[PDB]
Amino acid sequence: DQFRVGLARLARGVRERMLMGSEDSLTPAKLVNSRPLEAAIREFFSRSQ
Amino acid sequence: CACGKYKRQRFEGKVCERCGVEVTKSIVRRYRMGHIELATPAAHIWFVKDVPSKIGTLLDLSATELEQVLYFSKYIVLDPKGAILNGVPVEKRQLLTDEEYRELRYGKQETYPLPPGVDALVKDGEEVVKGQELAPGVVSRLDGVALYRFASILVVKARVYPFEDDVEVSTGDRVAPGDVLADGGKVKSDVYGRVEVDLVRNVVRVVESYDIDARMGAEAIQQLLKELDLEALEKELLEEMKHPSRARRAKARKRLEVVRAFLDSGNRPEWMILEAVPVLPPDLRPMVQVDGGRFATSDLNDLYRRLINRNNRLKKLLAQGAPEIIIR
Amino acid sequence: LLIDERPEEVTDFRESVQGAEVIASTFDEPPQNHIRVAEFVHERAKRIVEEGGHVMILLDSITRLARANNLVTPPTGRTLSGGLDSAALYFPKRFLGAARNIRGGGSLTILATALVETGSRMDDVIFEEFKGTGNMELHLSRRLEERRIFPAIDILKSGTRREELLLGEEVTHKMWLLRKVLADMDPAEAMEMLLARLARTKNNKEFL
Amino acid sequence: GKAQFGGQRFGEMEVWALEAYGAAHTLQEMLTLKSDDIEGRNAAYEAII
RNA sequence: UACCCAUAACCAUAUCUCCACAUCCACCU
Ligand code: BEF
Repeated sequence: DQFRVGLARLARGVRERMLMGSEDSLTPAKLVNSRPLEAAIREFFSRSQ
Repeated sequence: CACGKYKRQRFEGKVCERCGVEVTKSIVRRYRMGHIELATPAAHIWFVKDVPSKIGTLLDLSATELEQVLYFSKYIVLDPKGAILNGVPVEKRQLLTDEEYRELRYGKQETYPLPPGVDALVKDGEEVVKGQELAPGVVSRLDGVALYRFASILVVKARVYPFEDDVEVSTGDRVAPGDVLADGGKVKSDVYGRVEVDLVRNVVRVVESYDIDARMGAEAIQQLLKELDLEALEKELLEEMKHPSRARRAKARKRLEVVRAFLDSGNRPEWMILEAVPVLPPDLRPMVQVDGGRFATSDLNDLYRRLINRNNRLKKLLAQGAPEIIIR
Repeated sequence: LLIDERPEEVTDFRESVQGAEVIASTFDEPPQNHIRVAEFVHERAKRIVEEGGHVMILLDSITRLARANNLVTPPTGRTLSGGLDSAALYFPKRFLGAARNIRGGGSLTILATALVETGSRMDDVIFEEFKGTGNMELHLSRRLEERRIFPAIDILKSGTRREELLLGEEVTHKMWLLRKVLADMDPAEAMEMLLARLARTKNNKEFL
Repeated sequence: GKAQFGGQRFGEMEVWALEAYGAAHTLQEMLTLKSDDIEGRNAAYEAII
């Protein structure tokens, strides 16, 4: 569940990144950044109850 | 001190040579206090949100909605003048929405752009009713006077008066009936309202909006508390308590006890709302480094910081210009 | 011009002045000789400027010159607090205020060294009297000097009059801003930071 | 804590019991001399030394 | 005023650093 929450965050991020993106040959870099999902998983495994 | 010239026990009290600090520990920062001079008044939250609303009981104001809506939202209260009529009788402390208020403030005004180069059938001082055909296609809405420009039409529920002599009331003044408007006793005011004189057609137009109090929020409350006198209210509550039965006298005494408490305890309710906000000594809210240069801070510091930012933004905004909605 | 100094310094300056006219008057000599030479220099310089000359006079120990004058000055008349003649300074005062700027060509610029904070009333009194006569002041603190930092100028107290007259509107206004900036900066720390800042470029180059 | 143990909570139930007896100065010393009065505690330490 | 008369300037007094809060797990009533 925590993974899918982080994944949805990443999905919204990539939605925005496409939204202001112009060209198309940008699949790996200009679409996905690991910060949201990684931070969510780390937070769940560290500071959860 | 900052420099340390006159510091020593022979001459600690002698004012410092390059400095002005009397010898003391850090305990001054435990006790010495700051303040913030807000450009706009504000009310202590306790007196407006406590279950018996001290503001809401000292004044005839509803605590749950009226007090907050005037005090936060754009609502207007007004003491002096309410005799203007909107299908509703005179007003003394009534609460009215800023829409209908702003309406009654400057008459009953409507504007209609007119095509340039087309002389509309309506002249400068033509009375217009609803349905009257102002042009091959234009129709007004209500009984009033329509003002013509080359290229615009101005429908005002005001009264026009031609005259051929000097002006007694210039442009800007707001007049009461019977007061001389122009031409001496030949023309006199008929209703409350403001006077605008146009010499192009040599005519006085009188709107139906008299000079009435317009206030929002804490300043308004201050005005109320400034104009409130405790002794007369105390006597009035006495009579309103002694005569009737128990139900009304219950709330009568519930507010009379507060009024008596104010009157007999000294401090007048004008400063019941606060203009300058005190600032706690720094050591009571210290920013202490934890590790790696990071500073743990009491939330009081954050609250003061936010308040300072808002106050400075208000000062700058009021200094530069006044977009009314933005100012509110 | 040198008064009341040590002869070895006289030799040092005289050899190291590269031909510029150094006149000296050691404390060894009777002070009457000191007054004689000083006033003869005064009159000669007055004649030279009277001939439209540009004359630079570098006077030694102007407050200690006043002390030397008081040495030459017996009576004090009514004893001022400190013991100086009513007409004593009028000779130094004429000598100093004679330095001036004329529209007719030539000039007389006199710069002199003042000994102050000497613990006695005479020097402080003379410091005050000639403070209101000079058009420019340059205080040099003991604390700056003890740290072996030279020039040990007390920057804040130092200054001139009528900058715009001597300095152009661009120049005068830009140091108007410059003083508005530097007036806050602490003296010694101003020394280091402005020293670094002006080691980058020439003064005008710094403005450039 | 880490450096020194810290004192003991004296709460209110202990305060209530202490004043339930006729103890008057005991509570005064334990609330001011031994706990809070900085000048008081410094003076007390110096005096007892 | 100068004999009296004129004086005001330079150094030695100490309980603190962090520990705040949140979450969680335990112990004694
Ligand atoms: F003696 Be001041 F410069 F008037």
